Order: sequence, then structure tokens, then C-alpha cells
Amino acid sequence: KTKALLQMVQQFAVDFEKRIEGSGGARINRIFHERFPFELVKMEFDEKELRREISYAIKPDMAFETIVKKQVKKIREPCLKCVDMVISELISTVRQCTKKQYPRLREEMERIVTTHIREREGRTKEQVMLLIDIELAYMNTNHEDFIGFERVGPQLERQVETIRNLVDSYMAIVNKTVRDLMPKTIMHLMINNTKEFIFSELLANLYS
Amino acid sequence: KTKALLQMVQQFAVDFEKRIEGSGGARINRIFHERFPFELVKMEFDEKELRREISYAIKPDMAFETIVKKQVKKIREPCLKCVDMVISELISTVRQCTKKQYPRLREEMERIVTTHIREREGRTKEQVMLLIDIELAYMNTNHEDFIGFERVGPQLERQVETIRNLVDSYMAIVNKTVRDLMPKTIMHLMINNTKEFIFSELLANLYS
Amino acid sequence: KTKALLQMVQQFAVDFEKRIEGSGGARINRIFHERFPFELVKMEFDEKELRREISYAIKPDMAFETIVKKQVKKIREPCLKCVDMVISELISTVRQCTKKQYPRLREEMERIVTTHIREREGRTKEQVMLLIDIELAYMNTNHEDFIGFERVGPQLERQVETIRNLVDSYMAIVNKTVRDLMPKTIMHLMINNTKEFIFSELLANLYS
Amino acid sequence: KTKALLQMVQQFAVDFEKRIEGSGGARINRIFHERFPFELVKMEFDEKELRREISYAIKPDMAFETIVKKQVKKIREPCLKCVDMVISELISTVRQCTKKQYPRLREEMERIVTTHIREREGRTKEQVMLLIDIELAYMNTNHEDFIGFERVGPQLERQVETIRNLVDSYMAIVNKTVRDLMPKTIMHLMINNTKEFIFSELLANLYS
Amino acid sequence: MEDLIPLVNRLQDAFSAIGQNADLDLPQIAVVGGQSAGKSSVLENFVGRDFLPRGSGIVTRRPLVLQLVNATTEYAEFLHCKGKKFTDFEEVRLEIEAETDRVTGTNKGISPVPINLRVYSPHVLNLTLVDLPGMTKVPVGDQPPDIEFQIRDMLMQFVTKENCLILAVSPANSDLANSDALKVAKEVDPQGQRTIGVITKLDLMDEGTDARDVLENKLLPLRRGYIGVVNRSQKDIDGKKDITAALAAERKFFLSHPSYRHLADRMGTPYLQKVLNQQLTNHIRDTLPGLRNKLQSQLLSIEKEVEEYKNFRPDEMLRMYHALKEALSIIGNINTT
Amino acid sequence: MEDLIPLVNRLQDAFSAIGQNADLDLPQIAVVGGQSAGKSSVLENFVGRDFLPRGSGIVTRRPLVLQLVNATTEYAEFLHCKGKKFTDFEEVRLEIEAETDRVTGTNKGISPVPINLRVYSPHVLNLTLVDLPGMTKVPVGDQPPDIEFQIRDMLMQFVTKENCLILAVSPANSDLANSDALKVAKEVDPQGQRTIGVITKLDLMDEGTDARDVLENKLLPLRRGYIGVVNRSQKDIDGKKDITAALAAERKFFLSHPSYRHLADRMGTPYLQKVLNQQLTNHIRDTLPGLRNKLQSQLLSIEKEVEEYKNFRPDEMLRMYHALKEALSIIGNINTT
Amino acid sequence: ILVIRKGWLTINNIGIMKGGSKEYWFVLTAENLSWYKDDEEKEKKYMLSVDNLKLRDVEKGFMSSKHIFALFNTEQRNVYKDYRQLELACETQEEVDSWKASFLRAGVYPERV
Amino acid sequence: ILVIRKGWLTINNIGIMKGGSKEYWFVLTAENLSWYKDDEEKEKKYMLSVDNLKLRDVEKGFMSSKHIFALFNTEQRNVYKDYRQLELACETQEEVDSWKASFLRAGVYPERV
Repeated sequence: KTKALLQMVQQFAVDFEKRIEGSGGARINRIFHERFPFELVKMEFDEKELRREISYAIKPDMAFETIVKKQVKKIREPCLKCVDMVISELISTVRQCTKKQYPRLREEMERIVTTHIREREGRTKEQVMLLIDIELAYMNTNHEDFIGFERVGPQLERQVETIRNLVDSYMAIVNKTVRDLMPKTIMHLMINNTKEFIFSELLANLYS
Repeated sequence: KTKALLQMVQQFAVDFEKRIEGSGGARINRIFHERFPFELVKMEFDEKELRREISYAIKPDMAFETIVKKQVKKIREPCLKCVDMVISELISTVRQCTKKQYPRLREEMERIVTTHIREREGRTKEQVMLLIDIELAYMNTNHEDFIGFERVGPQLERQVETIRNLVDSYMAIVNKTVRDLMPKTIMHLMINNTKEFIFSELLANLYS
Repeated sequence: KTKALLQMVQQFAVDFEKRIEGSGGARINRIFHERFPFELVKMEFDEKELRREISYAIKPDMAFETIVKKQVKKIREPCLKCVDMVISELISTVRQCTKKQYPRLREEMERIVTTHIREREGRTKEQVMLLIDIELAYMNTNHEDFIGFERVGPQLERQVETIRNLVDSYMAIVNKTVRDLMPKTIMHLMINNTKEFIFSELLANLYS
Repeated sequence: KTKALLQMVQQFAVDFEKRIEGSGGARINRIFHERFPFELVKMEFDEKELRREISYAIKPDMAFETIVKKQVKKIREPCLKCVDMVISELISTVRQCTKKQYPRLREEMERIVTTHIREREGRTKEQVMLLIDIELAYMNTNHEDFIGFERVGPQLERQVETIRNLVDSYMAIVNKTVRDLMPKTIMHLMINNTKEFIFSELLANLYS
Repeated sequence: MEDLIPLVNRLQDAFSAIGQNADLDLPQIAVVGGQSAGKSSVLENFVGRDFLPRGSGIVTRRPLVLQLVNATTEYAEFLHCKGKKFTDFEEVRLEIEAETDRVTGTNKGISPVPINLRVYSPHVLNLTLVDLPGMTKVPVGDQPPDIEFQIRDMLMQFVTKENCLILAVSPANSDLANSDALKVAKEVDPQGQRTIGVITKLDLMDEGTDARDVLENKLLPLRRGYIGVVNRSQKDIDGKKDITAALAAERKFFLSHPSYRHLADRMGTPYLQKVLNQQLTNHIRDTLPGLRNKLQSQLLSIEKEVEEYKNFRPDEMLRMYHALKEALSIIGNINTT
Repeated sequence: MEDLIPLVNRLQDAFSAIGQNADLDLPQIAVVGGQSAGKSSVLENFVGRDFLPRGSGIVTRRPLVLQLVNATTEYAEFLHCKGKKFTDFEEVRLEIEAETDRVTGTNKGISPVPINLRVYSPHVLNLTLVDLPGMTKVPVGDQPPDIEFQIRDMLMQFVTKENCLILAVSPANSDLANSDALKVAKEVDPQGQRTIGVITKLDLMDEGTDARDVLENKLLPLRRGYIGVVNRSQKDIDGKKDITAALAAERKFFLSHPSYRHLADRMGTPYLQKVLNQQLTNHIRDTLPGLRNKLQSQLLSIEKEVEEYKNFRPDEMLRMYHALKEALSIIGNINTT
Repeated sequence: ILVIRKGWLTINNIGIMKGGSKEYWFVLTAENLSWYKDDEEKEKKYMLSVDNLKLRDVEKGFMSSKHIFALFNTEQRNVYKDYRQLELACETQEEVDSWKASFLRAGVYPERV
Repeated sequence: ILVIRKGWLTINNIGIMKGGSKEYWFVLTAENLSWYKDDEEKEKKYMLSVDNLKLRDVEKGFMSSKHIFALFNTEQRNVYKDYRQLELACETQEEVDSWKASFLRAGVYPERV
């Protein structure tokens, strides 16, 4: 009993700082974050579809409300993809190290670690869902972009001139958000949480 | 009764398109709109007070989320106040009108009049309220103020990188919003609603 | 009983500022006023028929009297049309909102509002009639146009030279009048009067 | 009696074509016509007094309608006065003529003479009166003076737009009318009517 | 198992009343296996009823597709037996088996023709039991030479049902890697939480082979491991040998074989019984969230009809209203265990 | 010699058990020589057994390739004598010699055809003895004229074996420089530590020649020098003359020849015996280091199998393990003498 | 006051001393016939009274291709300057005819042929 | 604000006194048509109001190889300086045409042909 806990499951531990936080693990990981954005651009759109809504709305706060709501729902497609890509390297790493042949042990040893991944793949994915639904409850105006008055990531002309600038931004701009926000999520959750678990939840329960 | 309603109580009616919609409502109103901004400045704040909240979170999206809460709630004070200033002189004009002598007749005459407009002075305020409550919820990043990475307008790399630039400017800009939006608002609502009053409700009960 | 008065017949009220005074109601309404003039031009005439009368008359005040009288009667045709066009949007709006299904109520509720339109379509039309008859009693000279000495909207030559300019104006000129005067009428009466009524004559009688 | 009427009382007759129609009527008349205008200026007014009436109405056609009333009535004074000036010297010529000795004859002779012309001095004035009374009634907009939107010659958009330009000029121009019209008038009427007098009525009663 | 029974039945009735998809789809249990697995003995052991044709070698000699249907008339109907209705489940067994034995002899004669019978009873749960003929590689008795192919396709039409508890029985005197019993069975119910590999008739194996690594649970570790069984021979079955007897014959083999002796305490049918139940509970519970959401929406609907009574001048609702309330409550309680 | 015997046998058995190259390859002893060397007499003198055909002049008149093989059945097999098995080594000699003598006469008749015999006995060491016909230059008796070439090639197929102790016997009545006996022999075993040049039949030399310088050990000094011998004539051999007798005839010549008298005390077969043994020991010992290293590695291997038992959830080894231990110990002790 | 017509006509009998026959811009009204150097009217060649103006068919005129007609005052010798008649010439007969009818209207009457 | 087009055009009627016909760099927007000596815009030849600007097909122009067109203010005499119309000339007909359509967009409308 002593042998496995002491050597088999502790050198593997140092294995894990190694693999996750380092191509090797170092920039296998980084890779996924800066190739993720490409996904976003493709299966999303902005500009003139949103633009049409403006005219009816005005006849500024009252006008804004209906406009943005219906587009935001469609941002689901890309975001999910990032999550899965993360899973590949991490889920398979933990399990690689656990058998080390004998008669008594193993079984238990697996049971503690594997089930973690199930619970934590749900975290990240769920955070994506929430974020998307959020849009229809809010449509804030404090945010970030420029002022009024590839997807970016008779004298009627004078009348709409001013109003126009307000609405248009929010669709285009939201794309900027998702591309950075998804990766950030992963870092906390997918990556770190699991990294921790396997190192230690295994050992303590064993020895006792 | 058909003759009496048709003539006697419809000539009184026409009086009121005149004053309010083309002092009365016409130019009482203008005055209040351009002294309104002063209201705004007083019971509102920005800058480094807001920064205090940040320290609790940091010491990325989820942590940032809480910040504004109690501040956005406090922007009610000025906007609401404008409403009352308009109401005072204009609402009281219609209500004066029911005494125009017989003591048998007067008692019935009074009771019918006041109520409808009374409740619909509330309407106007409520639309302002909607915009305000909205504020508290999310704060993603695209809207006006500047990006991370008259009102003015270790692993640091993920966390603090964005946080720093956003917070301070952020509050200031929403103040910008209100000051212009209120005056517009009034034009549609206050003005017309009350106009209706005398024109019709006076007649109304008598038909039965 | 409470439900209908409170909600069904009060949100409809705000409905009415909306619909009348705003294509939507805003420029559905304006439309009718500036397309009305076309009606006038067609079914009216001036110039040389009137011109013939002058010569007998002189052999200036005495001459003028007989001349203009007989033409003015014929201006009836266009004027009426405007009235009806106004009716269409307004008469149908009020009734759209009144049923909201139940057993007790409704009946009464209709009875108060509908009959108003009958009485007020008579106002406007009657004002048109009066205005037309008026001409044969007056033929004033103070008015507006230029001085003496598509429908606009031997040495005999020296003798009629001066007189001529006086009479000729009045027919041509009257057309200018009607095109603007009819719309003005409507604004006060058709439009506003009815707008008022429905908002309020309904409610008060109900609650009591 | 046939012989007496035919000769004795017809040579007296012929005298009068002479003086009046080709001092007597001929050139008494001319003098009075070109000093007549002075009369006009005195007992008449225009400009800003008239504006007072406007304030009652406004603070569009119906309101404008009342204005002129009492002013147009006051334009009688000058026009009428001219009449009397002509009458004085000319009317009294015929009436002198009945004394031309026998005391038995004179008494019958006088009574027959005066009356007919007497009443028909009234005629002339009355035709002037007609034009004057007319004034009060309507005031639509085309005639001479300028449009909205020697005598000189909120929802503002519907109401005051037209009103402003009309009122002030308006009174002035009617004064223009009278000053020229009176002199013409006289030529037809005064002159001829009285001429008749002596030529025939002298004979008249005697035939029986 | 203590949460599962009561909660499931209660939910199922409420859904039935609403005319919805009741669901809570209880497993169909079927035995498939190579020739000489014992399969009907295994199936009847778990189910608890005697109604399956039994024999040695090839056991199921006609398909019995039995459907238990809760219904008020209480009878059963054979298509091919015009004018028979059994109410007694024992009687079903007696007629099927006895009539075959008298007419075919006791030399393994089989028939592919399924017996369509539906047993109506108010004392049962809505279940489907399917006894299936064994897939084979070599004929015995008067079986045709191409028996192998006919049986294999036939059984697949019934076994595709996703919630099919297969007790994959495979004769040790045939190669386990080339076993039809394992090939079919593992496809339909892979997980191994409720499949436990049962190898019979180890006494008939060729000298020089054994299943030692598999049966010892060390080559391929399973949570519950393996349990072998030694099923009743032809002679015993003929005399209506009772349920207990099969168990006894199992012991005798194990004692003399050196390679299986030490694993004797993790053997027997009874032990196999225990495992199956525990897994079942988990499956039901997971489907719960979906049902709940649908129920909520429907209820509100009819409120509007009441709503419209009250304002403008001139029992399906009730029944449904009540039913919905019930269903929602049950769902939550099962979720919290 | 006292370290060599025991240590060698002990090592050889341990290696046999492991199924490795036992080695410790004991010398094959073969006599080669010109015509009239005596060669079989010399070979049997050292070996200690009577089994070689003997004669004067040409001696080996058929090849006897004998292989001693330790084996349990105890017999021997002639290819050309279908259905004879000797167990008695004396009997082998008796049959070969007697049967030839009766049929060919006593006039030197020879035969190149080897006699394939393998003597199985448990009382022997794994050795190969090879008696070979003498290479010649002139025929005698009824030998063919081209005898010279046939014998020479034949003997070379057996004598190439690197550890072949050649007692290079050369007749003095032929020129030593032109001697076939020395040419072959010196090629295969050059060193001279275990080759001692034996010159026979000095009594038949031509008048006017002698081997004085060579035999005196002064021309070409050797550590053990030279030993001459005078072998048995034809007449003696015929009557089964015993082993001792050859030695006696040696003396007679030496006494009358002036040039060899003084070297008499460094003569005889017995003296030749002593030298051979001492050299042999050295050869074995040097090969020891290589064997040792291989043995160590193999042992460890199976430890890992034991290792893997203890940790992860579901007699060849023994035999070898013991054998290896033995071999390593023996190697060291021999090295330290 | 009213313009009856504006159209070019060639004054065919302009001296050597003034360029020769040049085209000038005619403007006729009911009271006068005025001609300028062009239609901007900054110039003023003259203004001829229509009073007592009469019109004649001028029998070919010079020995040229011009068709001539003339205006002449019935009550005096010269019509303007030292001319007797105002000679108007066109390169085609149709140009000459249309202008002749326009003079009719203005009080230039026919006869004296 | 928005640039409609930038492209060279030849001012064909520049006086003797200023080099003669030279090519100048045109910049048209929705509010003005400005032209510089070059694209660096350090210069400023002018800024002409687009207000009341209208466009005509200029019938060949001078007796040259240039194809001309012009901008002219409907409410006044000169368009800029002392010109009446702004003459733009190209060596080819295709150059003239593409610029004419770009003026259309800017509120220079057709007619008055």
C-alpha cells in the first residue's frame, strides 16, 4: 500500500504543475486563447440589420430598448467552442498517471478524480449561457466604445444624424467582449480548478 | 341633455389646446428645462469614491460586476425633481375650473373632476425610473467611456489590466445621459396628458 | 368591475395621445392637410367668366356688387372632402379599445363615446356651409392680394384699364383662402375635440 | 290752361340745364371735391389702437372676425359730410323761384314746390351708407393689404402666423377707397337729380 | 432502491391523467447468449416468475414476447391459439412447455416462430419481458445447419430498446472472443454497471483452456466483477424442477477446479440480483428536470378564460388544473432524494 | 591442475541449467603426423584408453571420429554397422582392429572412410577425440600412389578446432623441413607450450643425417624442449601388446647413438604427460570475466513482475532465479585461484 | 408695357461708316418699337414712336437676296434719323412675314402701297 | 464631411495672366467642392458653395478637343470670381462623364439645358 501513494501518485503530482502550466504544455495552452477569436468573427454579424430598427423607435431611451434585444441571442454559436478545446488536453492528462498493475487498489483511486471533470465542465459552460441571456435584461449605456453625436472586433439625413450613432455601436462592440471574456473564464475554471483537484483530493482520502 | 352637453360644455374645452400646446404650460416649461442641469450636479458623484468598491473584488468580469450598485440608484434625485417643477403650475390650472355658483349644483360638480390626471402625473416619472433601475446588473465593456488594457466625457495581465481604466471615468458619463433625455421626455408626456383633462372629463359623468 | 376601469380603459387613454398626435399617427395626420389643396384646384375656376361682368356694372362700388356674388356658391365642391378624410382615422381609433369579453358592462361603455362622433362631424361640416354662404352678404374690399391701378392659389383699352384690376382679383384669390382655412378648422374641431372626449367622458360616468 | 301751361311755364324750365349740368352746381361742386380729402383724415384712425382687439381673441378665422367692428362704422363721418357741402348752395336755388307777386296767387303757389327734391337729397347719402355697413361681417384674406405668414397703402404656426401681418395695415386701406369713390358718386347722383326739379314739378300740380 | 419504487409509481399515474408522456420507462430484461448459456434460467431467476421454456444447451425453443399491460378485463390472448385465455401465469408455463415436449421429444428441437401473448393483469407494473433463443455456431439435435444466422437477426429487433438489461451469458466451451453472446450484448448495454458477465458450463471446456484472467476480475476490472453459474441439465428440467435447484449444481464444479476455487465467495445468482437494483435508480432521476418545466406552463393557460368574463357588454379546464399541481411536487422530492 | 578440475565441472553444470552457452570448452586431442610416426600409440598413451587402431608405419587405417556424450541410455551407434551397440570401450577396440586385420592382412592396407561412432556414457566428461590417418609422401603395401593428397585435406576438417592439442609426431627417416606432420600441426597450435616435437624411428634414418641441433634443444629453445619416442613395430601390435610395452623399445636406440645419449633423462612419454596439464588451466581462467557479467543482468529482470502486483484496481521466474546465483559465485573463486 | 415679340432682324441699310448691315435685337410693344445691341438692354440704339406708323410691302428692295418691308410715319418725311423708312431684312421669306403681322397689332396699319 | 471623390480636372478657362489651362486637384463632398494645387492641401484655390448648384451639358465649348461641362448657381450670375460657369475639361470623354455623376450626388441637379 505504501508504495503507490509515496511514489506513483506524488511524482505524478509534480507532473501536473508541469503539464498544465508548462509544443509542450506551456504554449499548447496559450495557443488556444489566441486562435479562439477567429471562431467568434465568422459565425456572428452586426451593422445594418440592427440599423433599420432605429427609425420607428424614436417616434432616445424609449427607442433604444426594443432595438438591441433580438440580436444578442445569436452570439451563442462561437462561445461554446472554446470550452471544448480546453477539455481535450486536461481531461486526458489526469487519467494518464493513475494505474502505474497489482490486485487491491486502483478502482477507488480512479473514482475520486474522474468525476471532478464532469462537475467542472458544467461550470464553465453554464457561465457562458448566463452571460448570453443577460443581454436581454440590461442593454446598458455607461460602457465602453466612442460617443454619439471580418466583423469588427428630403432632408432625412440631418434628422437621424444624431440618434444613429448610439444604437449602432452596441452590436459591433459586443463581439470585442466575447473574444476576450471566454478565455478569461477558462483560466479560472477549466484550467485551474482541475489542475488543483487531481494533485490532492486523491491522496488524502487514500491514506486515511 | 344632448343639447346641453354638446354646446355649453364644449366651448370651455377649446381654451386649453391654446395655452399648453399652442404662465401656463407653454413657457413655464421652457424655463425649467435649462435650469434643470443644476439639479443634476448637486445630488450626484463620480471618481475616486467609486474606486473603493474595486478593492474588495480585486484584493475579472464577476468581480467588476458589483461596483456601481448604490450610485446608479442615487441618480434618481435630480431627474424626478424636474417633473415636479413642471407639474406645480400646470396641473393646478385645470382643477380651478369647477366653481364657474349655485350651492345645490356645486357639490355634485366638484367630486367628478380631479382624479384622472392626478394618477397620470405618476406615469411620466415611472418611465424615468425604468432607465435608472436597469443600471445595476452587468457592465460588460463597449458603450461610451474608454477601454482598459457638464460631466466629464503578478497575473496583472488578466485581472487588473482592464479594471483600472474603466472604473473612474465610468460614473461620469451616465450623468451626461440624463441631463439631455429628461427635457426630451417631457415634451411627449407631461404636456399632452394634462391638456386632455378639461376638454373631456368635465362632460363625462353627466352622460351616465 | 375594478379591473376594466383601472387598466383596460386607462392604458388605452395614453393610446390616444399617442395615436392622434403621433406612417404612424404623427404624419398620417399631417399628410391629409398638405394633399388637401390638390382637391381645391381641380373642381374650381376663376378669370374671364367673372371678367365679362365688369363693363355693364360701371355704367366702382355700385359696379362691384353684382359681379362677384354668383361665383362663390360653386366653391362648395372641394371643401367638404377634407372633413371626411379626417373622419376615417379618428372615428375608428376610439372604438378599437373598448371591449378589452365578460357579462355585465360593455354596452354602456360604448354608448357614451360613439355618439360624440355624430355630434362633432356635424360641427366641422356646418362651419364649411356657413363660410360659403357668407360671401353673398359681404364682398369686402379691405382684404389681402395686390392693389388696382392649375387655378391660381376704339380706345376702349384705356377706359376699362383702371376698373379692371379691382374685380378680377377676388375670384382668383378666394381659392388661396379655402385651401388653408379648411385644414385649420379640422385641427380645432375634428381632431382635438374628439381626442379629448374619449380619454375622459367615459371614465367618470362609470365609476360613479 | 293748355296754352298757359305749355308756354308760360316751360321757358322758365330751360334755364336749369344750363347752370347745373351745362356759384351754381357746376363749379361750386369742383371746389368741394378736392378739399373733401381733408375731411377724411380728421375723424378716422388706423394702426395700433386696432391691435388691442386682437389680444382678446388670440389670448383663427373666428377670432380674427370680430376686430374691425366699431372702426368701419366711424368712416361715415367724412363721406356724409361731403354731401351736405354740395347740397347747401345748389338745393336752395330751385326753392327761391316761386315768388316770381299777387297775394291771392302766391299762397297756393308756394305749397306745391319744395318737397320732392328734399327727400331725394337723402338718396345719395344712403348709397354711401350701404358700402360702410358691409364692412363689419367677415374679413377672409385676399383683397388689397399684405398677406400673413393719403392713407398708407407654441402653436404659433396656425394661430398668430397669419394674424400679425394683416391687422395693422388693414384699416388704412379702406380710407383709400372712400376718398376717390365719393367724388365719382356725386357726378351721377347729386347733380342730375336736382336739375329735374324746376323743369317739371312747377307745372305739375296745376294740371290736376 | 428505497427512494425509487414509491416515487416512480406516483409520478407515472399523474402523467397518465394529463394525457402526456408518462415516461419513467422501466427496463425490459432479456437474456441473450451463445448455445448452452442457460439463458431462460437466468432470466426467470431475476424476474421471479416461472413462465419461460427451459432446457439444456439451447433453451428458448420458441420466442415468448410477453407484454404485461395493466387492464381491467384480466385475460391473455394467443394469436395462434384461437380461443385460449389464461389468467394464471403458472398455467402459461405449463401449456407452452408440456405441449412442446410431448411433440418434439427431448432432443433440442427448436422453432423461430414467436408466440404473441399479452397478459392483462391489474397486479403488475408496466414491463416488457423478452425471452430470446440462443445465437449459435454449431447445430444440435434436429436443428438446421444454418441456425446461426436466423436467430441472430431475430433477437436484435427486440434488444435495440435502449434500456435493455442484458445478462450476457456465454458458454465456456466456445471461445469468448468469438462469442455471439458478448458481441450483441455489449453493443446494447456497454456500461458494465448492470452487465455482469456470466460464463456457464466450465466443466465442458476443452482440456488446455480456461477463463482465469477474466473471471478473477484482474485482466479487466469491473466494479462488481464476475459471477459464473452452472445451469440445470436436461434431465432435471423435464420433471418441473423448481427454481432453487439450479443454484445447487453451481457449487460442485467450483470446488475441484484449482483456478476458480478462491473466487467462490463472489459467485451465485443471488449476488447478481443485488447489483442490478442499485444502478436502476440513477437512470430515472436524471430525466426529471425536463418533465417539470413542461407541467408549469400548461396550468396558467386557462386562467385567461376566467379573466375575460368580467368586462364588456353582451370542465376540461378544471380537470387538468388539478392534475398538473400533483406532478410538479413529486418531481422535486425525488431530486432531493 | 588442482584448481582446474573441480572448478570447471561445477561451472559447466550451472550454465547448462540456465540454457546458456556453458562453454569451458575442453581440448580435443588429435595426433597428426608423417607416415611412420606411431601416432595412435601417442594419442592413446595420453588419453588413457585402448580404442585406437594401431600399426607400424601407417597406423590409423580408418578414421575413428569418436564423440563422448553424457547421456542416460548408455550405448553407441555405428552408421555403417546397422544394429550394433557397444557399451564397453574395450569391445570397440577389439571389433575395429580384429575385423580389419583378418580381411586386409598385415601389409598396411588403409581406407579413408571415417567410422562414425558416438559413445554414450554417464561416466565421462564432454570431450571429442579424433584419431587421424598419417599424411604421407610415399605409399607402402597396397596403398594407392596418390595417397599423399587424400589424407591431408581430410584431417584438416577436424583439426581446425582452435583448442586442438596436437602431438606433432614426425618420422626421422623423412626430412623435417619438408615434413607434412609439422606443417599442419604448427599452424593449428603454434605456441609450443603444449606442443612438444616428437621424432620417432631414428634407427631408420639414412646414414649421414641426424636431428642433433633440434633434439638437443639448442638451435631453437623451447620451454619443455624435445622428447623422442620409439614406437611399437607391426609384430608386437598384432598380439594385442599392452600399453606399457611401447616405452621399453624407446630405450634401446638411445644408448648406442653418440649424438642423443646425453639427452636421455628428458625423454619418454611419461614426461610429455606432465607438461600438457599445466598449460591447460591458464586457458580456462581468462574466459571467466565475460561469463560473469551476462549472469548478473538476467536475474534482476523478473523482480519487476513482483513489483507490479501491489497497486492498481481490477515458475520459469523461480527456476532461473536460483540457477543464476550459483554461477556467479563459482566464477569469482576460480579467478582468485 | 406688354412685349409683343422679341426677335432678331437685320438692319439692311446701315451705312458704310457703322460696320454695314448688322443684326440687331428688336423689342416691340403696343406703344414703341425699340432696338438694342442685345437682350441685356444696356445700350439703346433708339426708340421710334408707333404713332402714325403704317406698313408697306417693299418690292424686293436693293438687288440682293433680302426680302424687305418698312415702317413709315404717315405725317412726316423721315421715320428715324435720316431714313424715310426703316428697312428690315431677313435671309428667308418666312422670317419677314411673321414680324410683319406683329407690327399690325401694335397700331402699324396696312395700305399706302 | 464624406469625400465623394478625389480626381484631377483641367480648368480650361483660366486666363493668360495665370499660366493658362492647368490641371488642379478636385475634392467634392456633400456640402462643398474645393480644389487645391495638390493633395497635401496647403494651398486653397477656393471653396464654392454647392447650394443652388445645377449642372448642364456644355455643347463642345471652345473650338478645341476638350469636352466641357459646367456648374452654375441658379440664383446668381457668376459661380465663382468673375465666371458665370466653372468649365471643367478632360482630354477624353470618359473622364468628363464619371465626374458629372459624382456632382449629381452632392446636390447639383440636372436640367436648365
